[PDB]
Amino acid sequence: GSTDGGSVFSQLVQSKFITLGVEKRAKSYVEDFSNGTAGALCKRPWAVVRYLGI
Amino acid sequence: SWEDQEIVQGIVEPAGTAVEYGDHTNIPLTSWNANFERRTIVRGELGMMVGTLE
Repeated sequence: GSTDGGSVFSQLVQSKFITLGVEKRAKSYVEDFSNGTAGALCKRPWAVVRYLGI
Repeated sequence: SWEDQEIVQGIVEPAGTAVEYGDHTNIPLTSWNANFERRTIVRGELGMMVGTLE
């Protein structure tokens, strides 16, 4: 009876890879990159069964 | 120029010593200082007078 889509498990990834920037110095240079992720979302915990010790 | 008073000569003493190179070692820097000397200008004058009969 829902209206969301029924996705029991999802991985919300904002961005896999961003090139934040590059800084040039006299003797060296630096680069920085970043990523974003909101972890995993479970909408229906009743639809998951976990066993440990198999 | 003829209608001047002083001649100025500048002397620049530089400064700086090299160090061993290293990628992350801090950069040595060179510098300079300046001194000046002034000498007064002297103007000499000489003329002539000529007559027609002469």
